[PDB]
Amino acid sequence: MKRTWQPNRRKRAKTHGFRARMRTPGGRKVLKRRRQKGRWRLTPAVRK
Amino acid sequence: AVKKFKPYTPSRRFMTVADFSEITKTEPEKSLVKPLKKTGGRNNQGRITVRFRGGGHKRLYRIIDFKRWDKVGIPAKVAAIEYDPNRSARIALLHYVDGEKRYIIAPDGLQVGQQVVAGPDAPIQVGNALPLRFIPVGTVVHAVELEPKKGAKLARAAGTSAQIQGREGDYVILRLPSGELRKVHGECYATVGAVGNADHKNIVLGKAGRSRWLGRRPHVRGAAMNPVDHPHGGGEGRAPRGRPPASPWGWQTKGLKTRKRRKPSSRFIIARRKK
RNA sequence: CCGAGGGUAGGGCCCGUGACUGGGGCGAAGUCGUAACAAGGUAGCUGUACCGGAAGGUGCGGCUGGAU
RNA sequence: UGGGAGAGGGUGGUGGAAUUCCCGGAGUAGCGGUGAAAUGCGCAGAUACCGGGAGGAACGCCGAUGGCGAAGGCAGCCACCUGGUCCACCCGUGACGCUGAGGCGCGAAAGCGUGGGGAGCAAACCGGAUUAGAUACCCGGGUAGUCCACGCCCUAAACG
RNA sequence: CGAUGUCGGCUCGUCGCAUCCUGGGGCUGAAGAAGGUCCCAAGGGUUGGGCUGUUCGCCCAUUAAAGCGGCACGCGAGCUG
RNA sequence: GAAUGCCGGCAUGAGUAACGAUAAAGAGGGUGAGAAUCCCUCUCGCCGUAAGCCCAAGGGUUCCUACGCAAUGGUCGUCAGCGUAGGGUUAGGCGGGACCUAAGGUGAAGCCGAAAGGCGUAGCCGAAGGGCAGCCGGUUAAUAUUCCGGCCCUUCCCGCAGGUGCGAUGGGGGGACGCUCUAGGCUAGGGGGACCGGAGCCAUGGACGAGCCCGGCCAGAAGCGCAGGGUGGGAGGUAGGCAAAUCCGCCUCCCAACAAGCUCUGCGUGGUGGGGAAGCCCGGGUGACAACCCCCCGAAGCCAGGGAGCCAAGAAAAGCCUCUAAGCACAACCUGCGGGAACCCGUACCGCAAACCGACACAGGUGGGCGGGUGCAAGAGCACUCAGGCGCGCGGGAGAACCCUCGCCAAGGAACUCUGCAAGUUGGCCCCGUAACUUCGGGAGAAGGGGUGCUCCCUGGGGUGAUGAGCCCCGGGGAGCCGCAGUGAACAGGCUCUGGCGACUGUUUACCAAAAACACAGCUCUCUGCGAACUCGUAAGAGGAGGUAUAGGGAGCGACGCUUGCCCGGUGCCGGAAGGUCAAGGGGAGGGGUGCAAGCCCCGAACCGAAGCCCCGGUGAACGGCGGCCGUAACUAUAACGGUCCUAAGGUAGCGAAAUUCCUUGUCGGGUAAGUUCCGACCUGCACGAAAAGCGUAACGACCGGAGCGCUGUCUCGGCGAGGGACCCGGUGAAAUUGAACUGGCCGUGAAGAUGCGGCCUACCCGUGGCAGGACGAAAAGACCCCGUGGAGCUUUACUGCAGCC
RNA sequence: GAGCUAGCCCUGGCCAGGGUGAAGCUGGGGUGAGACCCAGUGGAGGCCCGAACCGGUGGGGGAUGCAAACCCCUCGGAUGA
Ligand SMILES: [Mg+2]
Ligand SMILES: [Mg+2]
Ligand SMILES: [Mg+2]
Ligand SMILES: [Mg+2]
Ligand SMILES: [Mg+2]
Ligand SMILES: [Mg+2]
Ligand SMILES: [Mg+2]
Ligand SMILES: [Mg+2]
Ligand SMILES: [Mg+2]
Ligand SMILES: [Mg+2]
Ligand SMILES: [Mg+2]
Ligand SMILES: [Mg+2]
Ligand SMILES: [Mg+2]
Ligand SMILES: [Mg+2]
Ligand SMILES: [Mg+2]
Ligand SMILES: [Mg+2]
Ligand SMILES: [Mg+2]
Ligand SMILES: [Mg+2]
Ligand SMILES: [Mg+2]
Ligand SMILES: [Mg+2]
Ligand SMILES: [Mg+2]
Ligand SMILES: [Mg+2]
Ligand SMILES: [Mg+2]
Ligand SMILES: [Mg+2]
Ligand SMILES: [Mg+2]
Ligand SMILES: [Mg+2]
Ligand SMILES: [Mg+2]
Ligand SMILES: [Mg+2]
Ligand SMILES: [Mg+2]
Ligand SMILES: [Mg+2]
Ligand SMILES: [Mg+2]
Ligand SMILES: [Mg+2]
Ligand SMILES: [Mg+2]
Ligand SMILES: [Mg+2]
Ligand SMILES: [Mg+2]
Ligand SMILES: [Mg+2]
Ligand SMILES: [Mg+2]
Ligand SMILES: [Mg+2]
Ligand SMILES: [Mg+2]
Ligand SMILES: [Mg+2]
Ligand SMILES: [Mg+2]
Ligand SMILES: [Mg+2]
Ligand SMILES: [Mg+2]
Ligand SMILES: [Mg+2]
Ligand SMILES: [Mg+2]
Ligand SMILES: [Mg+2]
Ligand SMILES: [Mg+2]
Ligand SMILES: [Mg+2]
Ligand SMILES: [Mg+2]
Ligand SMILES: [Mg+2]
Ligand SMILES: [Mg+2]
Ligand SMILES: [Mg+2]
Ligand SMILES: [Mg+2]
Ligand SMILES: [Mg+2]
Ligand SMILES: [Mg+2]
Ligand SMILES: [Mg+2]
Ligand SMILES: [Mg+2]
Ligand SMILES: [Mg+2]
Ligand SMILES: [Mg+2]
Ligand SMILES: [Mg+2]
Ligand SMILES: [Mg+2]
Ligand SMILES: [Mg+2]
Ligand SMILES: [Mg+2]
Ligand SMILES: [Mg+2]
Ligand SMILES: [Mg+2]
Ligand SMILES: [Mg+2]
Ligand SMILES: [Mg+2]
Ligand SMILES: [Mg+2]
Ligand SMILES: [Mg+2]
Ligand SMILES: [Mg+2]
Ligand SMILES: [Mg+2]
Ligand SMILES: [Mg+2]
Ligand SMILES: [Mg+2]
Ligand SMILES: [Mg+2]
Ligand SMILES: [Mg+2]
Ligand SMILES: [Mg+2]
Ligand SMILES: [Mg+2]
Ligand SMILES: [Mg+2]
Ligand SMILES: [Mg+2]
Ligand SMILES: [Mg+2]
Ligand SMILES: [Mg+2]
Ligand SMILES: [Mg+2]
Ligand SMILES: [Mg+2]
Ligand SMILES: [Mg+2]
Ligand SMILES: [Mg+2]
Ligand SMILES: [Mg+2]
Ligand SMILES: [Mg+2]
Ligand SMILES: [Mg+2]
Ligand SMILES: [Mg+2]
Ligand SMILES: [Mg+2]
Ligand SMILES: [Mg+2]
Ligand SMILES: [Mg+2]
Ligand SMILES: [Mg+2]
Ligand SMILES: [Mg+2]
Ligand SMILES: [Mg+2]
Ligand SMILES: [Mg+2]
Ligand SMILES: [Mg+2]
Ligand SMILES: [Mg+2]
Ligand SMILES: [Mg+2]
Ligand SMILES: [Mg+2]
Ligand SMILES: [Mg+2]
Ligand SMILES: [Mg+2]
Ligand SMILES: [Mg+2]
Ligand SMILES: [Mg+2]
Ligand SMILES: [Mg+2]
Ligand SMILES: [Mg+2]
Ligand SMILES: [Mg+2]
Ligand SMILES: [Mg+2]
Ligand SMILES: [Mg+2]
Ligand SMILES: [Mg+2]
Ligand SMILES: [Mg+2]
Ligand SMILES: [Mg+2]
Ligand SMILES: [Mg+2]
Ligand SMILES: [Mg+2]
Ligand SMILES: [Mg+2]
Ligand SMILES: [Mg+2]
Ligand SMILES: [Mg+2]
Ligand SMILES: [Mg+2]
Ligand SMILES: [Mg+2]
Ligand SMILES: [Mg+2]
Ligand SMILES: [Mg+2]
Ligand SMILES: [Mg+2]
Ligand SMILES: [Mg+2]
Ligand SMILES: [Mg+2]
Ligand SMILES: [Mg+2]
Ligand SMILES: [Mg+2]
Ligand SMILES: [Mg+2]
Ligand SMILES: [Mg+2]
Ligand SMILES: [Mg+2]
Ligand SMILES: [Mg+2]
Ligand SMILES: [Mg+2]
Ligand SMILES: [Mg+2]
Ligand SMILES: [Mg+2]
Ligand SMILES: [Mg+2]
Ligand SMILES: [Mg+2]
Ligand SMILES: [Mg+2]
Ligand SMILES: [Mg+2]
Ligand SMILES: [Mg+2]
Ligand SMILES: [Mg+2]
Ligand SMILES: [Mg+2]
Ligand SMILES: [Mg+2]
Ligand SMILES: [Mg+2]
Ligand SMILES: [Mg+2]
Ligand SMILES: [Mg+2]
Ligand SMILES: [Mg+2]
Ligand SMILES: [Mg+2]
Ligand SMILES: [Mg+2]
Ligand SMILES: [Mg+2]
Ligand SMILES: [Mg+2]
Ligand SMILES: [Mg+2]
Ligand SMILES: [Mg+2]
Ligand SMILES: [Mg+2]
Ligand SMILES: [Mg+2]
Ligand SMILES: [Mg+2]
Ligand SMILES: [Mg+2]
Ligand SMILES: [Mg+2]
Ligand SMILES: [Mg+2]
Ligand SMILES: [Mg+2]
Ligand SMILES: [Mg+2]
Ligand SMILES: [Mg+2]
Ligand SMILES: [Mg+2]
Ligand SMILES: [Mg+2]
Ligand SMILES: [Mg+2]
Ligand SMILES: [Mg+2]
Ligand SMILES: [Mg+2]
Ligand SMILES: [Mg+2]
Ligand SMILES: [Mg+2]
Ligand SMILES: [Mg+2]
Ligand SMILES: [Mg+2]
Ligand SMILES: [Mg+2]
Ligand SMILES: [Mg+2]
Ligand SMILES: [Mg+2]
Ligand SMILES: [Mg+2]
Ligand SMILES: [Mg+2]
Ligand SMILES: [Mg+2]
Ligand SMILES: [Mg+2]
Ligand SMILES: [Mg+2]
Ligand SMILES: [Mg+2]
Ligand SMILES: [Mg+2]
Ligand SMILES: [Mg+2]
Ligand SMILES: [Mg+2]
Ligand SMILES: [Mg+2]
Ligand SMILES: [Mg+2]
Ligand SMILES: [Mg+2]
Ligand SMILES: [Mg+2]
Ligand SMILES: [Mg+2]
Ligand SMILES: [Mg+2]
Ligand SMILES: [Mg+2]
Ligand SMILES: [Mg+2]
Ligand SMILES: [Mg+2]
Ligand SMILES: [Mg+2]
Ligand SMILES: [Mg+2]
Ligand SMILES: [Mg+2]
Ligand SMILES: [Mg+2]
Ligand SMILES: [Mg+2]
Ligand SMILES: [Mg+2]
Ligand SMILES: [Mg+2]
Ligand SMILES: [Mg+2]
Ligand SMILES: [Mg+2]
Ligand SMILES: [Mg+2]
Ligand SMILES: [Mg+2]
Ligand SMILES: [Mg+2]
Ligand SMILES: [Mg+2]
Ligand SMILES: [Mg+2]
Ligand SMILES: [Mg+2]
Ligand SMILES: [Mg+2]
Ligand SMILES: [Mg+2]
Ligand SMILES: [Mg+2]
Ligand SMILES: [Mg+2]
Ligand SMILES: [Mg+2]
Ligand SMILES: [Mg+2]
Ligand SMILES: [Mg+2]
Ligand SMILES: [Mg+2]
Ligand SMILES: [Mg+2]
Ligand SMILES: [Mg+2]
Ligand SMILES: [Mg+2]
Ligand SMILES: [Mg+2]
Ligand SMILES: [Mg+2]
Ligand SMILES: [Mg+2]
Ligand SMILES: [Mg+2]
Ligand SMILES: [Mg+2]
Ligand SMILES: [Mg+2]
Ligand SMILES: [Mg+2]
Ligand SMILES: [Mg+2]
Ligand SMILES: [Mg+2]
Ligand SMILES: [Mg+2]
Ligand SMILES: [Mg+2]
Ligand SMILES: [Mg+2]
Ligand SMILES: [Mg+2]
Ligand SMILES: [Mg+2]
Ligand SMILES: [Mg+2]
Ligand SMILES: [Mg+2]
Ligand SMILES: [Mg+2]
Ligand SMILES: [Mg+2]
Ligand SMILES: [Mg+2]
Ligand SMILES: [Mg+2]
Ligand SMILES: [Mg+2]
Ligand SMILES: [Mg+2]
Ligand SMILES: [Mg+2]
Ligand SMILES: [Mg+2]
Ligand SMILES: [Mg+2]
Ligand SMILES: [Mg+2]
Ligand SMILES: [Mg+2]
Ligand SMILES: [Mg+2]
Ligand SMILES: [Mg+2]
Ligand SMILES: [Mg+2]
Ligand SMILES: [Mg+2]
Ligand SMILES: [Mg+2]
Ligand SMILES: [Mg+2]
Ligand SMILES: [Mg+2]
Ligand SMILES: [Mg+2]
Ligand SMILES: [Mg+2]
Ligand SMILES: [Mg+2]
Ligand SMILES: [Mg+2]
Ligand SMILES: [Mg+2]
Ligand SMILES: [Mg+2]
Ligand SMILES: [Mg+2]
Ligand SMILES: [Mg+2]
Ligand SMILES: [Mg+2]
Ligand SMILES: [Mg+2]
Ligand SMILES: [Mg+2]
Ligand SMILES: [Mg+2]
Ligand SMILES: [Mg+2]
Ligand SMILES: [Mg+2]
Ligand SMILES: [Mg+2]
């Protein structure tokens, strides 16, 4: 049956992407946290 | 004269349609239409704020002239009478001798070919618009402004009309479609005659489908819900109201008056509606 | 081939009968009231409608085949 | 051909009196109702009186033992559309007539459907009386309906 | 109660005997035939169907008879539901 | 040493289950250390509205080649989507961008919010919508509308020539639109040809033939031809299209008008460039100087912005054209021609799947296009089959029980069971024929029945031609032939009578309920006069609605028919300028603290002072409610009638043992041999009843009852057969569970059901296939039940607040 | 977090084939004119049968699954809410 993950590159970048995160106070707190933790990727990889 | 159907389906048995006899032109003036942006009953937050709306036929908005005092003295020929999906009245295409074209709501008895005009000096004839103070006491009227130059607000629905009952200084007394008696400023414009398509109210939708075509989604009873949802929700099996009949939001819905008490227009309303 | 008739199926008419039910006629030695005949104690009768334990009442309109 | 009378019919308009209600004024202790009462209304200002307004229905006098229509039935006044009918002339047609099973149309009131309208009145209904009782008569309320449009219903002491 | 799945049916039995039938007896208000009542006896047998979830029960047609109980009201790591 | 402890390791179950669709395999040859599994050939099977082909997502080198086989691959592996390495993706014209706008998002101005931030006309961003110039063929191991070849085209720049009042982000036109049905002419695609081209074949009894088999086209500028789309022309007036306007709009006049003309598209032809089969020869050569023609069928595609009908009335903006404004009129623009210029990103490969989503090379899920042929009435259905692709990554035997899926069955025919559950029956088309009832549509495919293949003869209309032959389509009438059987296979309703509920088509608990539940047209109450009421938001702002009482919100009821009674004392709501009560505030009689004092400070009565409540009234399709006792009639029985207690008032019409009835399987009637169910009745209705509607109702229902016919392995009552497993051999090899075990019966005992205690009985050691009675077997710290001053959802005239309103 | 699911908004796309045969229109009949009747034409509909497609009715299988909802048979809708 139809499962939950239905990959869509525009949807991914537009929802979790760097510019989405920077636009919002919560989103910037995510980036700060992920940079402080030392994450190698701040934002989901998506191919464009 | 509403049109009936033979019962060749369970729904055609009751369905009735308007006869569309007054309609002379089946395409709108391209320069007088603009897209009607459908809301689904959602506001700018994206929230439903009027339930059960959406999914109706696509519609173009016809720009309607609700001023008229806009072109005083300039006669216009009634070019056509057309269907407007956005209102119950029919609409009439005016060709001003100006070359300007506009729509008005079609009055009862308006004939294509006839001439209409707006202004204090207009003849008292169906389709003409005048300030209320120059319209003879007793004549029935429509598309009435509520305040001068703010545009026609009153008696616009199919078949409706207001009647001039008398004059009192700067104001004139109207009987509104609702039977409410009200002072309206004399400089307010109105159009003589009643709104056309009076048979509108005799239409029988006939089937659920027809409501959907109109953008009305199914309405679900409070009694059909659960207590999280509604005052009437819950109960084992069917249940009576079990409290004063209430809205989804808890206010009472049988008789509870809701017009604001200290409203400034109360000074202008002579007698509340009938029936 | 046709064919008495037999068989399958489906209709039409008529008769008898049926738990129960509707009113009707007769009976009369009962109960309730007394609607009509007198102006019958609300003049009567009437088509219709609604109503009442009952006869009946009332509305609307009609007739005189109504006493004074 | 020339005239006449008429609430004959249909449609659109329009007038006045009265009832009710609403507004303003003025005023006070009752009003209403009946055989007599009571319910009811009224000091939260009724009734009676004056001015203003809204609205529906019916048309006083004329009016008659009257007129018109096939019957049902038709009554303020104006206009338009339209039927029947009588008279005089004795001009035209030349028996073209009478009736009429079926058919078709019309058909008071009540009633029905859809929509309007709703003042007064008033089935049902509620209350007061009356009465032995009173699901009545009388009284105070009161919804259909009574009115308009369209469609049905097709009855009658539809009687001379 | 860190679980012993609860009615009824089906399947499969097995046991008790306070015995429904068949076998053996005594008494009889046992003439015979047929019964009644008690005693011995558990080897075998103890039907099909209508109703109802039913167990039970009532009914139809038979029968030598159409027994009653126990086995976690036997049997859901066997089925049904 | 225990915490169903934590981490790790390793056991048991066990050589056990399983190895992932029952589309299927066999042999020969090759390679190699090794071969059922890799390559090649032949044979066999399976898909073929796909299990083939192309595109978009998504994936991201999985593509190609060489070399490999430890691991990955459910076995094997020499193979591979695996390891290593090298190679491979070529664009002005395809897609997206340097164009447009849609929802929406952002947001100059502007508005709002403690902060963060929320809005917001314009503008901007935003596509799979609009717009825009490339087709055919060849080539690589691997890309190709991209490279090449042929023939076409677009924009930009510059120049030349001719032409013109040129010029725009401004005005206007246009772009520009639905659903259903549909005409004409075409193309795609397909069938046939006794005609054209072709390697060859004559078998096994016959055929050297009008034989078999194969193929018989593709792209193409200008021109031309056919079919269509689009558009009237001239003048005069002009006050409107936020300036201007010669444009557009409006008015008038004059020619024109199912015409033409002008224009644009489609199809045909077209210089030219290509392609080109079977067969047997080793992807390539030959076939071949290939031929390339006629007829028929024919779209849902094209002409297209075509036509008609209908109501629910069907985007925008740019490109484009026209108009003018500043300007500028040596410019500028337009037309033609010529030369130059023409950027960025994508392009491999998988793509209904072993490369995407499902932890797996997972029987699941995934949008668009092509999807041949024959026959079956049609069709994308069904059967077979083309092209193309596959045999599903463990096999080999055996021929038990039992399981699955399947086939048949004597006699019976629902006796099965909760229930005909399941499975039979029926089954397409043509014809005949068809009841109650009905809202006149229907019910209806009612029911029921007849026909159905093939051969010959005669004949009727239509399409394409030409009016004819041919082809193709739709018929009719005779006479015959064969079989058990002619929709001969495959796909394809069992039916009837009668109740309950819901009017109906719809909707629902994704993953235990599809229903009688929700919705629904429709009915009624009620609110709302517009800056509406109501909803979301602190607000601004939005929805409502660019709507206006024939409208919008809320509530109940639920097509339709016939109806919807009585009670307004309580609660609700509505009305009531009286009166009672009533907070802050006003008021300040009187009293107090303090000071030598003027003074300062405090308390405080009458009185005035809202909504709310009280109080008066209205109101039921507002919340709701709708009795009891005694007595009475020519036999009994009953009680029309009378009396009395109580109430706000005492259940009307209709219905009733009911989706409601406890007693209950009520009683009676029907059906049955027999009927706790069913249907019809009765009425002492435990405990119906009128919009939480009452009683009915044609049609409808994968709803729930009852009956009958047909037919059956449901059953009496079981038998046999098939395949996939189970079993055996080779390969690979889990799991929950497990205190340890050397783990028998009975009668007892024992914390009350003992392999483990006592007594007795029985018992050589170890497995394999089977069965489930026990191990109070496994699983899940019982979900019932209680307990905890544990939690959470819900309610209200519980308490206390808060929003909101007054 | 609405790449699952629910609703709405914008823009596209899809629905083989067959059946029934509403209004309207034409002709005929009918009438004073009408209503209306008959025939042909027509092609309506939350119409009918049935694929794709959307579902998920009953049974069977599956139950350490092919699968944390699947498989077979059967069955609902299929121009419309
Ligand atoms: Mg998706
Ligand atoms: Mg992904
Ligand atoms: Mg994307
Ligand atoms: Mg995308
Ligand atoms: Mg997206
Ligand atoms: Mg982003
Ligand atoms: Mg990481
Ligand atoms: Mg790093
Ligand atoms: Mg992140
Ligand atoms: Mg009309
Ligand atoms: Mg009709
Ligand atoms: Mg109708
Ligand atoms: Mg019709
Ligand atoms: Mg119907
Ligand atoms: Mg119409
Ligand atoms: Mg009209
Ligand atoms: Mg249109
Ligand atoms: Mg526009
Ligand atoms: Mg708009
Ligand atoms: Mg809008
Ligand atoms: Mg927004
Ligand atoms: Mg938002
Ligand atoms: Mg709402
Ligand atoms: Mg809504
Ligand atoms: Mg309109
Ligand atoms: Mg209308
Ligand atoms: Mg209606
Ligand atoms: Mg609409
Ligand atoms: Mg609605
Ligand atoms: Mg509802
Ligand atoms: Mg519920
Ligand atoms: Mg919630
Ligand atoms: Mg609540
Ligand atoms: Mg409730
Ligand atoms: Mg309840
Ligand atoms: Mg409930
Ligand atoms: Mg209940
Ligand atoms: Mg409920
Ligand atoms: Mg309920
Ligand atoms: Mg319910
Ligand atoms: Mg209630
Ligand atoms: Mg309740
Ligand atoms: Mg209650
Ligand atoms: Mg409120
Ligand atoms: Mg105002
Ligand atoms: Mg015989
Ligand atoms: Mg009398
Ligand atoms: Mg008397
Ligand atoms: Mg009398
Ligand atoms: Mg009565
Ligand atoms: Mg009585
Ligand atoms: Mg009475
Ligand atoms: Mg009379
Ligand atoms: Mg008189
Ligand atoms: Mg007279
Ligand atoms: Mg003469
Ligand atoms: Mg009459
Ligand atoms: Mg009447
Ligand atoms: Mg009234
Ligand atoms: Mg009495
Ligand atoms: Mg009534
Ligand atoms: Mg009525
Ligand atoms: Mg326990
Ligand atoms: Mg345990
Ligand atoms: Mg356990
Ligand atoms: Mg004897
Ligand atoms: Mg003895
Ligand atoms: Mg024995
Ligand atoms: Mg024994
Ligand atoms: Mg029994
Ligand atoms: Mg019993
Ligand atoms: Mg009994
Ligand atoms: Mg015997
Ligand atoms: Mg026992
Ligand atoms: Mg017991
Ligand atoms: Mg017991
Ligand atoms: Mg037991
Ligand atoms: Mg037992
Ligand atoms: Mg048991
Ligand atoms: Mg079980
Ligand atoms: Mg059991
Ligand atoms: Mg067990
Ligand atoms: Mg067991
Ligand atoms: Mg067990
Ligand atoms: Mg069972
Ligand atoms: Mg159960
Ligand atoms: Mg310890
Ligand atoms: Mg453990
Ligand atoms: Mg453990
Ligand atoms: Mg542990
Ligand atoms: Mg651990
Ligand atoms: Mg070990
Ligand atoms: Mg084992
Ligand atoms: Mg091998
Ligand atoms: Mg090997
Ligand atoms: Mg090979
Ligand atoms: Mg095949
Ligand atoms: Mg095929
Ligand atoms: Mg991946
Ligand atoms: Mg490649
Ligand atoms: Mg590679
Ligand atoms: Mg390997
Ligand atoms: Mg290996
Ligand atoms: Mg190896
Ligand atoms: Mg491996
Ligand atoms: Mg694997
Ligand atoms: Mg090797
Ligand atoms: Mg591989
Ligand atoms: Mg290489
Ligand atoms: Mg190129
Ligand atoms: Mg550029
Ligand atoms: Mg853009
Ligand atoms: Mg685009
Ligand atoms: Mg392009
Ligand atoms: Mg080209
Ligand atoms: Mg390549
Ligand atoms: Mg448009
Ligand atoms: Mg469009
Ligand atoms: Mg449609
Ligand atoms: Mg055509
Ligand atoms: Mg072509
Ligand atoms: Mg063909
Ligand atoms: Mg030979
Ligand atoms: Mg042509
Ligand atoms: Mg001008
Ligand atoms: Mg070749
Ligand atoms: Mg050659
Ligand atoms: Mg040659
Ligand atoms: Mg089509
Ligand atoms: Mg409409
Ligand atoms: Mg726009
Ligand atoms: Mg200048
Ligand atoms: Mg030019
Ligand atoms: Mg660039
Ligand atoms: Mg490529
Ligand atoms: Mg698939
Ligand atoms: Mg996942
Ligand atoms: Mg595999
Ligand atoms: Mg797969
Ligand atoms: Mg093809
Ligand atoms: Mg077939
Ligand atoms: Mg077929
Ligand atoms: Mg099929
Ligand atoms: Mg083939
Ligand atoms: Mg295989
Ligand atoms: Mg074996
Ligand atoms: Mg199979
Ligand atoms: Mg048999
Ligand atoms: Mg039978
Ligand atoms: Mg039989
Ligand atoms: Mg049954
Ligand atoms: Mg079949
Ligand atoms: Mg019948
Ligand atoms: Mg009929
Ligand atoms: Mg029907
Ligand atoms: Mg048949
Ligand atoms: Mg039937
Ligand atoms: Mg044959
Ligand atoms: Mg056969
Ligand atoms: Mg098949
Ligand atoms: Mg069928
Ligand atoms: Mg059956
Ligand atoms: Mg029946
Ligand atoms: Mg019902
Ligand atoms: Mg239903
Ligand atoms: Mg339902
Ligand atoms: Mg109904
Ligand atoms: Mg309904
Ligand atoms: Mg329904
Ligand atoms: Mg449907
Ligand atoms: Mg659930
Ligand atoms: Mg469910
Ligand atoms: Mg769940
Ligand atoms: Mg669930
Ligand atoms: Mg289920
Ligand atoms: Mg369900
Ligand atoms: Mg269903
Ligand atoms: Mg529901
Ligand atoms: Mg419902
Ligand atoms: Mg109703
Ligand atoms: Mg709020
Ligand atoms: Mg706003
Ligand atoms: Mg708004
Ligand atoms: Mg708006
Ligand atoms: Mg509105
Ligand atoms: Mg409902
Ligand atoms: Mg009826
Ligand atoms: Mg009350
Ligand atoms: Mg009250
Ligand atoms: Mg009272
Ligand atoms: Mg209460
Ligand atoms: Mg009040
Ligand atoms: Mg006073
Ligand atoms: Mg003082
Ligand atoms: Mg002192
Ligand atoms: Mg007060
Ligand atoms: Mg009422
Ligand atoms: Mg009460
Ligand atoms: Mg109530
Ligand atoms: Mg007596
Ligand atoms: Mg009762
Ligand atoms: Mg009553
Ligand atoms: Mg009963
Ligand atoms: Mg009942
Ligand atoms: Mg009950
Ligand atoms: Mg009880
Ligand atoms: Mg009972
Ligand atoms: Mg019982
Ligand atoms: Mg019984
Ligand atoms: Mg039963
Ligand atoms: Mg039952
Ligand atoms: Mg009884
Ligand atoms: Mg309710
Ligand atoms: Mg109910
Ligand atoms: Mg009720
Ligand atoms: Mg009923
Ligand atoms: Mg249904
Ligand atoms: Mg159903
Ligand atoms: Mg069997
Ligand atoms: Mg066999
Ligand atoms: Mg076998
Ligand atoms: Mg086998
Ligand atoms: Mg076998
Ligand atoms: Mg062996
Ligand atoms: Mg040991
Ligand atoms: Mg023990
Ligand atoms: Mg023991
Ligand atoms: Mg032992
Ligand atoms: Mg020991
Ligand atoms: Mg011991
Ligand atoms: Mg021992
Ligand atoms: Mg022993
Ligand atoms: Mg066991
Ligand atoms: Mg044990
Ligand atoms: Mg056990
Ligand atoms: Mg056990
Ligand atoms: Mg468990
Ligand atoms: Mg638990
Ligand atoms: Mg725990
Ligand atoms: Mg526990
Ligand atoms: Mg517990
Ligand atoms: Mg639970
Ligand atoms: Mg307990
Ligand atoms: Mg406590
Ligand atoms: Mg405690
Ligand atoms: Mg709590
Ligand atoms: Mg669209
Ligand atoms: Mg679309
Ligand atoms: Mg379809
Ligand atoms: Mg036809
Ligand atoms: Mg037409
Ligand atoms: Mg349909
Ligand atoms: Mg259909
Ligand atoms: Mg259908
Ligand atoms: Mg299923
Ligand atoms: Mg089945
Ligand atoms: Mg089976
Ligand atoms: Mg499962
Ligand atoms: Mg399946
Ligand atoms: Mg299946
Ligand atoms: Mg089917
Ligand atoms: Mg269907
Ligand atoms: Mg279809
Ligand atoms: Mg449908
Ligand atoms: Mg639609």
